[PDB]
Amino acid sequence: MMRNETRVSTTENVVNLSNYEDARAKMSFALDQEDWKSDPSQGGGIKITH
Amino acid sequence: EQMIQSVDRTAVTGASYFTSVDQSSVHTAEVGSHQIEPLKTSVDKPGSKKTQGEKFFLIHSARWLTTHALFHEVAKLDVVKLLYNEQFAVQGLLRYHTYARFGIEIQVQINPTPFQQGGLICAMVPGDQSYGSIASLTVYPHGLLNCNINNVVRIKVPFIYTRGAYHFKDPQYPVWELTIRVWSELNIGTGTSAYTSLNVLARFTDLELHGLTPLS
Amino acid sequence: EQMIQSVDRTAVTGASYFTSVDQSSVHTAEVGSHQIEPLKTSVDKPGSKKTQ
Amino acid sequence: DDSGGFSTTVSTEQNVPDPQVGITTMRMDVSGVQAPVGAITTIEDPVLAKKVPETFPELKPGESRHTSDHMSIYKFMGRSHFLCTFTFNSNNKEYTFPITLSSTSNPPHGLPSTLRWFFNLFQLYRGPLDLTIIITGATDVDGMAWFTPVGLAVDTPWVEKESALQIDYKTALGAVRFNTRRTGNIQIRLPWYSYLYAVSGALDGLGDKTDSTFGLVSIQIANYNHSDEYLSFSCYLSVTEQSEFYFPRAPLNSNAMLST
Repeated sequence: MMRNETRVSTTENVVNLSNYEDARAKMSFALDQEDWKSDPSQGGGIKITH
Repeated sequence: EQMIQSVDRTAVTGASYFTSVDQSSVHTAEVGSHQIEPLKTSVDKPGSKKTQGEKFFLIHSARWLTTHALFHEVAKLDVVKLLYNEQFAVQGLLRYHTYARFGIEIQVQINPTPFQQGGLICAMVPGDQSYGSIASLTVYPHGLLNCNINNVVRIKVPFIYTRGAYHFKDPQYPVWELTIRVWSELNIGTGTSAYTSLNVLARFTDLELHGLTPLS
Repeated sequence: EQMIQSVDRTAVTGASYFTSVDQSSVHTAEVGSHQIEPLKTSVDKPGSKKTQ
Repeated sequence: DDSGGFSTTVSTEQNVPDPQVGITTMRMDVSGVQAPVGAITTIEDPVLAKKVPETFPELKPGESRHTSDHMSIYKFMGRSHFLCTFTFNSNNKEYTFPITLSSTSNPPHGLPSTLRWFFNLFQLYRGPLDLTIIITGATDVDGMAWFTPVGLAVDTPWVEKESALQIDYKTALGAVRFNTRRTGNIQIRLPWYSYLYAVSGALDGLGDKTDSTFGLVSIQIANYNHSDEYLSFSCYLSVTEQSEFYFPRAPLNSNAMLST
């Protein structure tokens, strides 16, 4: 006999488009949920972060 | 060389009085085992000879009046013949056995109001209330019931008999004989109850049972 | 477990030239034993091949 | 011996439960150069019938190539099997069905195909079960289901009618409240609330109407309906790890295995 219950709170299925912590994706089109590495080869090492 | 085992031919089984000799035998096939109850359906101790045979039974009810004179005999009863009756639980042990050897525990109870006065004697006489003296009933295992002092006496006696055991289906003579004589007369005033009730309880002690028999 | 013994089936008995093979046998039942005579009824030596 | 018996022979245990794991594994050869003495035997002796059989030279089967063991009860009957189905036809009605283990009750008013087979393999059942109900049909229908133990007052079984009980009596037994638009399924335990030790399936007489049922689930619906739409419920039973099974029994014959 399992005992696992949660209460469904407010703001049910609401899209928050204001920050990355709520706009990041839940699933992925990519095979094997894969990730991509860094390749600063043809960009001369000039990378913008700010 | 391998040995091929076979079934055993001769064996003796039974439970302590039935003996079965078999020319063609086989081993017993048992499933499971004996289990205890962690949640018991009955919390008393289980039944045995002690809780069925050694237990008080009401055997007689008399009544002591103001019209009974001195040395009048209120109760004259055979103790062992009255316990040999279908209405008591000890019958289920005695109906199937033949001989027995036992001790007797007697308890005699009365209930006077404290406006009454008088006395009784309750002696255990073995065998026969013979030609002996009524005034010497304090030689036997006895008890005195006084309306001022007490209302319960209790007596414990061993097995006293001319043979080694007692035969219920065809007895020789009664083992014990309880008598209850008027030791001092019952006197009342105007309006007081002219009676008092009496009850005799009896039970076996150290009950031995021999020779279980089919015929009753 | 107790073992119930039974009677023996095969046995060979006899006295030195008669041989008896038995399919259904039983033990011998003997009473008493051989006794000597403290007051002898005959004082010579007993008969044998030598004295005959 | 406690009971006073005596014997010259040896009494051995017959038909010990679970003698072997039903997966291919290793706990050279199985039979070999030695002559098979286990080919010839006597079946009337329970001591000689426990001898391991061999007649031909063999070798070990190896190991299987799937992890689970399908020959266990807690994995076979962990799969949820069909129990019953029924439809509603009007408003504010109440339906009541018991979970009866008895083989006398034929389906639709009894255990169907696989559950009728399983609960007649053994004698005694003790423990909690595992009910899943599935809603098919209408929407915006509010329903309530509760559980009544055996020996207490409840409406008539297998009959859809108005409820003669009050809301204070229904919600005191513990109830769930659902809506047919949001969930479509309820996976609910069933507690072991009985006054007796265990329930049995293979009984007759007045022991069949007392010691077979262990619980009783009933459903009441409201807000049904609008003009033309059906509403169907279907029930499914699974078994838990808290449940126990005792004393294996001869299985049902090929004419008692019935279905819906």
